[PDB]
Amino acid sequence: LYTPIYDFCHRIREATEQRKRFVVVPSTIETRGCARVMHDHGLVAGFRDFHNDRAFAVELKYFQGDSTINVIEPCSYDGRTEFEWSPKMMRRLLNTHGIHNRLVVYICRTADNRIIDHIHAVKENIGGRGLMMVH
Amino acid sequence: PWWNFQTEHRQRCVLMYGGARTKNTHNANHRVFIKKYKRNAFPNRTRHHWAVSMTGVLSQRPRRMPWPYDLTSLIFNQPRQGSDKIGYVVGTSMLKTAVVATNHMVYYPKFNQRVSRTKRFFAHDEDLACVEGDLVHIKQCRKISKYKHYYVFSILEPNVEGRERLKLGLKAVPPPLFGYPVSRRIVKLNLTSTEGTQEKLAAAIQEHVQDAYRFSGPT
Amino acid sequence: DTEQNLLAREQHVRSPAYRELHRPALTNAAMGLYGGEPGFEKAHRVWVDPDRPHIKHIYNQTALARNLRYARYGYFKRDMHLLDVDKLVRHARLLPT
Amino acid sequence: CAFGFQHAGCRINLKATNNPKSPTHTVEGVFEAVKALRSVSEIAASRG
Amino acid sequence: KRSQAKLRFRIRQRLLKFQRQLAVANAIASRSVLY
Amino acid sequence: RWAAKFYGQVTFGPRNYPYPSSRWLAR
RNA sequence: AAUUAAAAAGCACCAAUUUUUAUAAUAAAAAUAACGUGCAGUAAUUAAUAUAUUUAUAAAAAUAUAUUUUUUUUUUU
RNA sequence: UUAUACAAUUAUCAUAUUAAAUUGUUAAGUGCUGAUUUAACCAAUAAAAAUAUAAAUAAUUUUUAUUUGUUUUUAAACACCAUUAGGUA
Repeated sequence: LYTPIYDFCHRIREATEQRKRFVVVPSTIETRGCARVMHDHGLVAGFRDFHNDRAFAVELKYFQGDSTINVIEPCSYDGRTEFEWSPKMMRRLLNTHGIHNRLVVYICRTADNRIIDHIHAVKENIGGRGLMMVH
Repeated sequence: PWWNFQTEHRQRCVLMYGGARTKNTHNANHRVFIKKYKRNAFPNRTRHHWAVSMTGVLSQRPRRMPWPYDLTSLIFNQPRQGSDKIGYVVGTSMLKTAVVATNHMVYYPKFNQRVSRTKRFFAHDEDLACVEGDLVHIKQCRKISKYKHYYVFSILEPNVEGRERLKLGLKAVPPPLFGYPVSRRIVKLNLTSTEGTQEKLAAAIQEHVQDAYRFSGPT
Repeated sequence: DTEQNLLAREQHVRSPAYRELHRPALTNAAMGLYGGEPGFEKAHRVWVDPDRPHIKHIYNQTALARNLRYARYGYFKRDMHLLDVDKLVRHARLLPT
Repeated sequence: CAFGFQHAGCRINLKATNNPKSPTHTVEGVFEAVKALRSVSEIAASRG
Repeated sequence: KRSQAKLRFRIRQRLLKFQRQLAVANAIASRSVLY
Repeated sequence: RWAAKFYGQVTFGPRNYPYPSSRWLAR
């Protein structure tokens, strides 16, 4: 739609309600890294054609009727305005609402063009451009 | 505990003035605006003041601030802000003076976005080498004229088409057909003969007399 | 043969009706106050000759003083008895065949 | 307290309703929000 | 509060239908009829 | 239908009598 | 003797204001509120909405277009 | 403390969704293709710089629809208001 993170979240959010097995999402640098981080945390069952430089399929994960991915949202909620997260923002995202948050996964892209979640971002004291959240 | 910058600013104010600030500065006062002029007869031609206008250059809403992170800060290491600039030559109508349009960034934290504003500078070129269309790198210097405190340090990209048009005896850039108008009244172009200019003049003066009749209002 | 038409154009330019019709825009000090008075809060109607313009940049693209739409054919159909058809062919928009 | 949620926070906005002073709207909203809440064990079982 | 408003809606609907019938019987009682 | 014939016969004051105005009546 | 809240709406009356004037003299006198209705009906009368024009039944009426309203025995990329 | 204004209306800041469509006089069809009919010859028009992150990369233009003007043996007709004939369009 606007940015590939926005339609990458939009197609998964629309295909998890329709109870589909594979979602064809366009592969960019910031998209397949977010998908790999989602696969690491257990929100995605697998991938098809992951080495394709244009688009790849996400094999979704289901458990007892309902979907694993409940809420998936981009950081650019307008599709236009982007944000730069400080490491103070990453430590806020790790301890949000007074608890310790390994539940909701906030993903960012650092200055070294590596896509990491907020836990590894707090672990090595860096931030980045925030891409999306998913739980 | 780690104190913030407001503690250091309060310390500076205490060491300068002996005290930080006289309290009860808000006072919760109702600023009442009373009207004096008529409904559509405010004595101004552009901006008609009818509300309590806030005064302040950086203490107003929505809040702006300069954004120091741009192309110039990425390229040039500057001794101070505004020392080196990079822009485009837009006017060479004056001798030894290139008009350079440059850009800077101003940040809105409420909408969280930076926007590029444009500032025009007068720079100095002694040998008359700057043509309209050159990407130039200008630097601060002494006062040369009343509005010249910059000089063209380097021509980062010369306009080859402008120089080849100047070799042809033409202008460097063809002049624009649009620009600034002279009035809010729609400037109509007169297409009349040699003999039919008097009746066109009578129609124009009659239209001006009707616009003066608008002073009377009703009836 | 061209001296007659050139001298006629040069004498038409220096006529007082042409110089009165193509006067510049009246300033704010010439109209009156800072404003509030109807009819004198703006300038008056300015007429330009497209071949010998007394202003630079006849047209503009502003929000309120936008005048490119008023240069098209049809606004000069009001006065065709006084019209100059060579100036109509050279300077008009959306002329028919 | 009827659900046993002592460590919780709830905020209801009723301005987009036709009748914001209706008393069933607040209890209906709290029950619909608590019904849509997933536990930590359910999410951890869904993820593996 | 809307259920009492629907009851007022149906009673006003009943009297707006037979308004011309009831206006005569009040006018005979108030002795206002132009013969 | 015989009772509605006298509605044009009454005076304008006590004509619309359960309501103050005659504009919002059934026309 | 039926079904009916799925919100159709904000010439006069009511003092946010506004209008007029002084000719060798230069502002205090008069008038006017702003806004919406407004008895205009029937005949078991009467499709509605939007735009434009003309008539003092003007809160009305007429004319010229467009859109919608069909309850299944006509159509189905 | 809305940093959110539920729908439909009262009103102002206003891009006509286009190969199914628009225009055609010097090109076509033409009694104004829409009475029949979800389908209409030919001609012009479907895509064509970098960038998607880039912090406005774009323009200041047009009217296919409704009225109203523009000319007088200068529409024969058809339709409309004065009643059978004038004008009006």
